[PDB]
Amino acid sequence: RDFNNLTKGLCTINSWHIYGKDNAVRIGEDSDVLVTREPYVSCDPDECRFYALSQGTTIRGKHSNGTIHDRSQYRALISWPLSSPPTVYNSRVECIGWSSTSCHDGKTRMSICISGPNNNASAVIWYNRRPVTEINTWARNILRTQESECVCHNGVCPVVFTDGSATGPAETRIYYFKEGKILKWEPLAGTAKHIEECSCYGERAEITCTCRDNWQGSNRPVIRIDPVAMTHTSQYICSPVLTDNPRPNDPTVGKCNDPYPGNNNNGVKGFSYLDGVNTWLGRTISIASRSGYEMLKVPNALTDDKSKPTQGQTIVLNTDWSGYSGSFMDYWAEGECYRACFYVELIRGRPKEDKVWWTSNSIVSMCSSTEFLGQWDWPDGAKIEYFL
Amino acid sequence: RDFNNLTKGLCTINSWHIYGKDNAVRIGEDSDVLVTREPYVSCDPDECRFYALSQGTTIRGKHSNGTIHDRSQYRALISWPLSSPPTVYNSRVECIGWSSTSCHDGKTRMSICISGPNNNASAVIWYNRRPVTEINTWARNILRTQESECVCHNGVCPVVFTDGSATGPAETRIYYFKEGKILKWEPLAGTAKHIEECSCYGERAEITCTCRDNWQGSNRPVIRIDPVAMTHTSQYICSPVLTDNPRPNDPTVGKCNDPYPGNNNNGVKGFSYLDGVNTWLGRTISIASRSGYEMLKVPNALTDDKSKPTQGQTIVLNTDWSGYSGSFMDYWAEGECYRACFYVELIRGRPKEDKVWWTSNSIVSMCSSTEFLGQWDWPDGAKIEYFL
Amino acid sequence: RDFNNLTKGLCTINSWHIYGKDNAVRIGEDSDVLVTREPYVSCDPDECRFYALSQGTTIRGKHSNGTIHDRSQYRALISWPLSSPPTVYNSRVECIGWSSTSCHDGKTRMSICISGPNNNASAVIWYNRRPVTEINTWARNILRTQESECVCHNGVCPVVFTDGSATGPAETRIYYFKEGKILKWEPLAGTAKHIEECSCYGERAEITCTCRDNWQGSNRPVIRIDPVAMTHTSQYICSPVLTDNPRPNDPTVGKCNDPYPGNNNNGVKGFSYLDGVNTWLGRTISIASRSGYEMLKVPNALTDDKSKPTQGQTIVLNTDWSGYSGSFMDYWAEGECYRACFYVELIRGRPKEDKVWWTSNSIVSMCSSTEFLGQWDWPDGAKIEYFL
Amino acid sequence: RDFNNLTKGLCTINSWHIYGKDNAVRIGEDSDVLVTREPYVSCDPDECRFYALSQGTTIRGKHSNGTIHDRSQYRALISWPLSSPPTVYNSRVECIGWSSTSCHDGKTRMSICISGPNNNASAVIWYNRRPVTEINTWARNILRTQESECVCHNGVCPVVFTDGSATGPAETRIYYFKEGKILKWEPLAGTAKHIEECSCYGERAEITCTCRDNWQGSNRPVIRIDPVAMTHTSQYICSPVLTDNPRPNDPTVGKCNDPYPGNNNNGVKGFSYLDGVNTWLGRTISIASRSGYEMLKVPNALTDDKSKPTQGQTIVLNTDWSGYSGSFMDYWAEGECYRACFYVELIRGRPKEDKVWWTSNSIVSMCSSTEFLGQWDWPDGAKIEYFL
Ligand SMILES: *[C@@H]1O[C@H](CO)[C@@H](O[C@@H]2O[C@H](CO)[C@@H](O[C@@H]3O[C@H](CO[C@H]4O[C@H](CO[C@H]5O[C@H](CO)[C@@H](O)[C@H](O)[C@@H]5O)[C@@H](O)[C@H](O[C@H]5O[C@H](CO)[C@@H](O)[C@H](O)[C@@H]5O)[C@@H]4O)[C@@H](O)[C@H](O[C@H]4O[C@H](CO)[C@@H](O)[C@H](O)[C@@H]4O[C@H]4O[C@H](CO)[C@@H](O)[C@H](O)[C@@H]4O[C@H]4O[C@H](CO)[C@@H](O)[C@H](O)[C@@H]4O)[C@@H]3O)[C@H](O)[C@H]2NC(C)=O)[C@H](O)[C@H]1NC(C)=O
Ligand SMILES: *[C@@H]1O[C@H](CO)[C@@H](O[C@@H]2O[C@H](CO)[C@@H](O[C@@H]3O[C@H](CO[C@H]4O[C@H](CO[C@H]5O[C@H](CO)[C@@H](O)[C@H](O)[C@@H]5O)[C@@H](O)[C@H](O[C@H]5O[C@H](CO)[C@@H](O)[C@H](O)[C@@H]5O)[C@@H]4O)[C@@H](O)[C@H](O[C@H]4O[C@H](CO)[C@@H](O)[C@H](O)[C@@H]4O[C@H]4O[C@H](CO)[C@@H](O)[C@H](O)[C@@H]4O[C@H]4O[C@H](CO)[C@@H](O)[C@H](O)[C@@H]4O)[C@@H]3O)[C@H](O)[C@H]2NC(C)=O)[C@H](O)[C@H]1NC(C)=O
Ligand SMILES: *[C@@H]1O[C@H](CO)[C@@H](O[C@@H]2O[C@H](CO)[C@@H](O[C@@H]3O[C@H](CO[C@H]4O[C@H](CO[C@H]5O[C@H](CO)[C@@H](O)[C@H](O)[C@@H]5O)[C@@H](O)[C@H](O[C@H]5O[C@H](CO)[C@@H](O)[C@H](O)[C@@H]5O)[C@@H]4O)[C@@H](O)[C@H](O[C@H]4O[C@H](CO)[C@@H](O)[C@H](O)[C@@H]4O[C@H]4O[C@H](CO)[C@@H](O)[C@H](O)[C@@H]4O[C@H]4O[C@H](CO)[C@@H](O)[C@H](O)[C@@H]4O)[C@@H]3O)[C@H](O)[C@H]2NC(C)=O)[C@H](O)[C@H]1NC(C)=O
Ligand SMILES: *[C@@H]1O[C@H](CO)[C@@H](O[C@@H]2O[C@H](CO)[C@@H](O[C@@H]3O[C@H](CO[C@H]4O[C@H](CO[C@H]5O[C@H](CO)[C@@H](O)[C@H](O)[C@@H]5O)[C@@H](O)[C@H](O[C@H]5O[C@H](CO)[C@@H](O)[C@H](O)[C@@H]5O)[C@@H]4O)[C@@H](O)[C@H](O[C@H]4O[C@H](CO)[C@@H](O)[C@H](O)[C@@H]4O[C@H]4O[C@H](CO)[C@@H](O)[C@H](O)[C@@H]4O[C@H]4O[C@H](CO)[C@@H](O)[C@H](O)[C@@H]4O)[C@@H]3O)[C@H](O)[C@H]2NC(C)=O)[C@H](O)[C@H]1NC(C)=O
Ligand SMILES: CC(=O)N[C@H]1[C@H]([C@H](O)[C@H](O)CO)O[C@@](O)(C(=O)O)C[C@@H]1O
Ligand SMILES: CC(=O)N[C@H]1[C@H]([C@H](O)[C@H](O)CO)O[C@@](O)(C(=O)O)C[C@@H]1O
Ligand SMILES: CC(=O)N[C@H]1[C@H]([C@H](O)[C@H](O)CO)O[C@@](O)(C(=O)O)C[C@@H]1O
Ligand SMILES: [Ca+2]
Ligand SMILES: [Ca+2]
Ligand SMILES: [Ca+2]
Ligand SMILES: [Ca+2]
Ligand SMILES: [Ca+2]
Repeated sequence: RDFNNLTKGLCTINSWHIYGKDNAVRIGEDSDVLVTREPYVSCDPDECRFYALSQGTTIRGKHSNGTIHDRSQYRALISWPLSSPPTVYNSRVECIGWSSTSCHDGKTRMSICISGPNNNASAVIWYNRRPVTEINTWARNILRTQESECVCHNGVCPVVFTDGSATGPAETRIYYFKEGKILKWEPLAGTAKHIEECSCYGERAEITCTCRDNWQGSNRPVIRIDPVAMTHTSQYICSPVLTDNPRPNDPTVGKCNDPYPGNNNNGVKGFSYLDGVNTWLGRTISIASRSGYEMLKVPNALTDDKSKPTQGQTIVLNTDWSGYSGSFMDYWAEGECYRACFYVELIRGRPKEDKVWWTSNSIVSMCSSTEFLGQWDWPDGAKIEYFL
Repeated sequence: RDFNNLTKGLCTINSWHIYGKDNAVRIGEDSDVLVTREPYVSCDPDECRFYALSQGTTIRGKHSNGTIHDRSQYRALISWPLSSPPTVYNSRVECIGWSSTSCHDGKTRMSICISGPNNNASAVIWYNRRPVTEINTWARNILRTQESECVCHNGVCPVVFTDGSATGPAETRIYYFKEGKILKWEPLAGTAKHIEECSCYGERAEITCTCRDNWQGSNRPVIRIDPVAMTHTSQYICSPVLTDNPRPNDPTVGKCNDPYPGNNNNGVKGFSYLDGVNTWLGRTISIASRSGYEMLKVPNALTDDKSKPTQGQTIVLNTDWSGYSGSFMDYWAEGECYRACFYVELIRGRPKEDKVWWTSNSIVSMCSSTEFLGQWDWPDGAKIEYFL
Repeated sequence: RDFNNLTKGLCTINSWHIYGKDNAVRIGEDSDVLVTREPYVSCDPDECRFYALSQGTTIRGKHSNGTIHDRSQYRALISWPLSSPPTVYNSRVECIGWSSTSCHDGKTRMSICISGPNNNASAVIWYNRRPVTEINTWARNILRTQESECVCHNGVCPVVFTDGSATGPAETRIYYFKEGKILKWEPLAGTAKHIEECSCYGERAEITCTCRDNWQGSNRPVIRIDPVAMTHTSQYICSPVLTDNPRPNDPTVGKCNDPYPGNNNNGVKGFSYLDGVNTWLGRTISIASRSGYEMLKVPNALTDDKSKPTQGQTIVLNTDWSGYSGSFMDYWAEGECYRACFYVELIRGRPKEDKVWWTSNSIVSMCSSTEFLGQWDWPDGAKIEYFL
Repeated sequence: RDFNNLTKGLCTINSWHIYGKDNAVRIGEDSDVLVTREPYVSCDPDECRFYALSQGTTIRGKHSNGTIHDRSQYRALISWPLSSPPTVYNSRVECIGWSSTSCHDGKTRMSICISGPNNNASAVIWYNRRPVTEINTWARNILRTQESECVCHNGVCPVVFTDGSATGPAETRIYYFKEGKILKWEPLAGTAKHIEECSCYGERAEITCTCRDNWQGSNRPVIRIDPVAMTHTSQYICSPVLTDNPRPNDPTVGKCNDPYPGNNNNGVKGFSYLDGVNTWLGRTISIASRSGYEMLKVPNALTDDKSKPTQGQTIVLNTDWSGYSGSFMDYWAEGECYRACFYVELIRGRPKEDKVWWTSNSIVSMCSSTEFLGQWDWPDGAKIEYFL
């Protein structure tokens, strides 16, 4: 109808309730489920769906061997009905590639997929299911994007890309698209030293992205975008409650404008909702691997370098595998505020479970509740032994 | 369009004709059919569909092992086209959880799923396929609901929940929802001593629920709800024709305001249509197990403590497995009256058939006819031996 | 929109072109295809679909054993997209039963399914996907119907049923339905001595049905219905070109008002288009079994007891299995005339191919062309050996 | 709505970006994927889909044995969602046959399928999913058509057919259809000596077809059609950059009005976009077999007999199998010009990979970009060894 505008503030987050879960690996043990990774969730005005990068093979298929690799010509961004598994028969291909983002602007959806060799990748921006714009690699080193939904405001949908090193300074750009066409792009500015896989959400005409400093930071970089002025700023979450992985143990004081050191050249896509006292951080429980997942209420995490948790909720036990996590909200729901939501990628197989030759995942997602709900843990649920 | 109002009375029930049957277990022996239990049927203004709690695995899948358990993180309320089996590819997830109800109010559908550990479960109320309200456990002992459709009148959709003991007094509540929001809730009142899994239907602005007294009663408790005043009453079906299972043999006089004793701490979800002389009761044939199924015309069963059958119809032979049964009607059909319908869950596998490691079911359903139709029996139809 | 009226005459039939073919048995050798029999084709104003009586099991499934039997509680009328195979995932259940008919009246579709034991069957008439009317068996001996589409005119959709003996006089009735309700019914009248499985079509406000005299006739009985007056007549196709199976060899003179003798208590559903010189008859090539299939132009077959063929077209070689055949037309196509169409059921498995334990079929269908098209033969195409 | 008119010119082709890829063979190793060949892509005003000639069997199915053959009664034109594989459950049958074309005129789609024995084939023209016209073979020698989309302008959709010899002069005809009816047909005229499998596109009220001279030419014949005057001309691409396969090595001077000799009685469906300096040619890399695939910018190829490449893009490495290739464009996209697109059929199995008994393919397709994008190669990706 009309372009959606971020007119509401976030609802108060007092706990998280179960939103969706596809049990993909369990089901796929005996049904035609596509091998995936890098999933996320995104809503249209009339439906919310699961998204992920298929590996172009089923889990039981012989071609599942080798799916630990991230980039091949057989990957594609696919979407499917909320909480269903990504099957060969119900998956809809949005575009071809090994890195992506997607978001609905209120009128129609924009999907972006990047493909190519490491030194010659290119992004193609789709709008209303048609290719509209193409952007060639600018640093010739794995042009890559969010791996979770972008956000729009009055037709303008900003997207964060990075091209260049994963272990040193790189060239990050914020592109402002409208109807799949480039209105403008800026180089990253601010104090964030390295940006990758931004998880974003919007509220009151502002877009907040919590990203991954793969190079040096165990605290997460944050990019705040003004989609009207088409400008942005960057910093890190000040809080000592560190949320990347692997990471050192939490200190008593964090860092607001530099990566918190201790772990180099590695990380995991993650997210947060930064909203004063209504601030919640997601992170793996393990400081060593993508194991477990929890949400922590850390009032003023973004700006308070001594902020510590005041409440929490375990999502996945540290005795279960987790993975990527990102933000999304249903901007078309009823009510006076936007309900914060997130998903956690539950990776199965390689490298942690090497008895199988494949790597895939399933999805679990939650949304906030103003109630103080009882908690449960939500593991993938599949038995590797069954696949042997 | 507009909210549906229960303006009609029930059609005269002279017999039951076949409405739907999915042959899920038969078909699933060699196709991707999800393991389920606790099924039901519910209509939208333009379509009637099958519903059930998936176990998040196919029947032939290795994860079918252990599906005798009722509550896990892999269950979800799913719906699928009338008389099709619940397959991985045609099942639509309504919400995540291990106990549910769902009903269309004329404008859109409300679905409710409860999930959690036994001592910390929570219900999330979905409306128009979005989460709207959440209710935390109040007795910290398996918050649970109907396992069959709720009923609406002018936007108000009452739902019966129970939290606490399955073998002693518990805390039952009647919630009155409108557009997924709570208008009001009451504690159970009346003479029903224990309430579980209410089967409901509506006629002439009144909602009647036939439930399960798991603690002491072999006769069934009944809750009558006024969805306008948002009040209710409770009692038991007076009739000596006992309809829970297991149960003692039928006496000559029943009980109107106390559980009829003889069997404790067990039962099965069931239903009835209480409409004066146009009264029909469903029950398993066996007094020992979920075996067989029959419909009995017992004029004035609700209020006559000596009422006995005047007509009947066998649905499932006592040489075949049955299970849960509940009520539903198509409130959007043509005509001057509501046609009473019901489904019977035909459980296969554990515990009665232990040669297989799984537990699932198929569905059979009937609706009333004003004709006096010839009868047939409707078994699940699968051969366990084939799954060995 | 408005009820369709049979306002056009048939197009001139100069040959038959290929319309649809699903290759169900071939495909089903390695995919989830339902075992069926008694298929047909029927059109809605916006789509034409395949129909058949499922056996409630896939062909490769272990439950395919025994599917040679005609009536069980696991059968159902299902429809699916034109030329697709009837799979577990794309088949839509119209109703439950082991005998059926279905037709669209221009506004919505009426489907009828009969189920029950042999001595207590009942038909339930569905309209707009809801059960509306039920008819109990009147002769307590396998109440049965067309097994192909019915035809409507101004809302009135006549349907031919038979109850009683398959090897002696039976009770055939013509029911005139409108919106699923019975307007009127008549007993069969005229000279047809036994009626079963009528294949019907309509043109210029008249409905013509070519049926099966199972008891004595090798020539086919014909019922002509006036859907406005709601009256009918019956006779046999006069022509010596005999079209039932098994049958004696063709004589030089046929019979107009009595069954042509030679073969008792057996037959096969078949059809014809009786339109003066524009008359075509379908029949199996073999006089012994459901083998081969051909179309023969026999000018004035209905009324000329010496009529012989003037043109022909082989549909299935006598070295391939055939089966049932029936009529349908797309009453919603463009143009000034109705294009005659028909389907042939290609039965595979039992009894003719006993190396497999199942019985199923695939479908081939053609429609007329005013051109004189070259011919091809259209076999099922599956190799039984593959299923062993 | 209204018939589409070719009002735009082509966009400037500076490179090719990835548009769709289904990875059919990879996926089909362990899922119900239909065996196909002769694929293409075609757009409706609201969706773009993949098309191909199914072989009426899955790849893993036993009936895949023998699918190297081109014409059988089990083939059919099917379409399915962009970039999905052609599965038993998501494929839509357009018509029955072993040679086809299809195109949307802006209001609805016309599909054409030819079937029959070699000496008695016939084409049936479908419009709005109904059969409308039939054309009998005129030379009694494999009546055949494009194997890629036709193009329409103001309701008129020209289609090129050929009947007669594949190794000598044949009878090619250009039929001008409107709403599935024949407005007119012409015999081929011009200097093209043999025409087969035309790949066409339209721009500025002109339709250009690049075909296959199977008899003598290694350069490609070209047919330019005026869909308003309903007339055409034919010649060959003048350029020495030869694009059929097998072929001799490129000379320094080509031929404008005669086949370029060196290879007889063989070829492959191919295409080009002839637009002055904005001219691009597709061809296999190998001059011996359907191996590899590349796009070459050859300014004025059509009219310059000495034209050589000025730019290029590899699509498939010469170490990978290719196959047919053809043109299509989304005539309903936004913007001021038509974006040239094409697909390449990646054939797997027989005859080149004889360890398996089947022959199938997958699809890759690209569209032009005004950017100068980095390139990647796009192989089928399946491991034959897995199918053994
Ligand atoms: C049914 O469901 C409900 C709902 O879920 C269940 O209740 C939930 O229970 C969970 C688990 O207990 C709670 O989660 C934890 O929350 C605490 C925060 O709450 C405590 O602290 C608050 C703040 O206190 C300080 O400030 C306040 C405010 O000014 C001040 O008042 C106070 O005096 C003090 O100065 C308190 O307000 C709060 O009190 C309230 O609630 C109590 C119950 O929760 C109640 O008893 C009180 O009466 C009062 O009403 C409470 O005391 C989080 O701190 C905690 O997170 C830490 O712990 C988990 C392990 O449990 C760990 O994984 C987290 O990462 C985190 O700890 C790590 O990080 C810290 C920060 O750097 C670090 O300091 C720690 O050492 C630790 O670090 C190590 O681990 C990490 C991760 O591996 C690693 O990276 C580091 O390097 C290092 O190795 C939990 O989130 C929920 O809040 C609670 N929800 C609700 C609504 O109640 C209920 O239990 C269920 N019922 C049943 C029967 O099961
Ligand atoms: C073709 O299809 C048609 C349609 O389906 C088939 O016909 C149907 O046939 C079935 C089976 O026969 C019928 O079902 C039974 O119905 C009877 C009720 O009908 C009888 O009783 C009526 C009431 O009589 C008393 O009151 C009346 C009224 O004031 C008074 O007139 C009379 O004198 C007497 O005082 C009679 O009206 C009725 O008569 C009419 O119909 C006759 C045919 O049905 C006809 O002959 C007559 O001329 C007249 O027209 C008739 O006599 C039910 O009582 C019965 O249910 C009991 O039996 C089944 C086993 O069959 C059992 O499973 C049930 O649970 C129940 O019995 C248990 O519960 C009782 C109550 O507590 C208890 O007393 C019993 O001891 C027994 O208890 C034990 O078992 C249970 C369960 O395991 C356990 O929990 C207990 O602890 C204990 O162990 C059937 O429902 C249909 O009504 C009938 N339908 C129609 C339309 O006719 C036809 O047969 C088919 N054709 C063919 C060829 O197959
Ligand atoms: C490319 O495609 C085209 C299009 O399909 C192919 O051409 C088609 O070819 C087929 C096969 O040949 C034709 O089918 C047969 O048609 C004949 C009818 O046509 C003949 O007879 C006409 C009528 O003649 C009498 O009346 C006329 C009219 O007044 C009068 O003129 C004439 O003198 C005579 O008095 C002739 O008009 C007609 O002539 C025209 O066409 C000729 C070509 O067809 C051409 O040469 C002529 O110049 C002229 O232009 C022609 O002579 C059917 O009779 C025949 O059906 C019988 O035969 C098949 C076996 O072939 C059998 O299965 C049928 O059941 C039937 O025979 C049984 O039933 C009879 C009736 O009771 C009985 O008498 C027979 O003994 C036999 O009975 C036995 O078998 C049955 C079944 O098993 C059993 O039940 C009995 O008990 C008993 O055992 C075919 O249908 C098409 O018409 C023709 N189509 C067209 C448009 O041309 C072309 O061949 C293909 N090209 C290639 C290269 O392959
Ligand atoms: C990241 O991505 C980018 C984007 O894809 C990658 O860059 C691309 O790189 C590829 C591969 O190198 C390029 O493809 C080739 O393009 C050349 C054409 O370009 C050259 O020639 C131009 C024309 O020159 C003449 O005319 C001009 C104009 O008047 C005049 O200026 C000039 O002096 C001369 O007189 C030059 O303009 C052009 O220069 C520009 O670009 C250069 C880089 O490309 C740059 O260095 C310059 O500074 C300048 O900016 C350039 O020199 C094609 O000719 C070539 O195709 C031939 O070669 C391939 C094998 O590579 C072969 O398969 C083709 O079939 C073809 O060769 C066959 O056919 C010929 C014609 O008959 C024949 O002559 C050959 O002998 C050969 O024939 C044999 O093989 C065939 C097939 O098997 C067989 O049938 C025959 O019988 C026989 O056996 C390629 O298409 C892209 O253009 C380029 N794209 C862009 C935008 O730059 C980049 O590399 C990637 N980065 C990384 C790090 O990997
Ligand atoms: C485009 C791409 O290759 N993305 C990959 C990124 C990058 O390697 C890192 O961000 C370093 O830049 O991380 C992953 O490997 C990971 O950690 O699981 C997965 C993902 O596929
Ligand atoms: C929420 C829940 O666990 N419900 C379960 C109930 C309760 O156990 C009983 O009502 C006692 O409260 O009964 C079942 O076990 C049963 O009898 O088959 C199935 C169902 O899943
Ligand atoms: C309702 C029913 O049983 N119909 C069956 C009929 C009847 O047996 C005959 O018409 C005799 O009445 O014929 C079949 O067996 C047959 O010949 O293949 C199939 C069909 O299922
Ligand atoms: Ca399978
Ligand atoms: Ca890091
Ligand atoms: Ca009880
Ligand atoms: Ca007969
Ligand atoms: Ca050639």
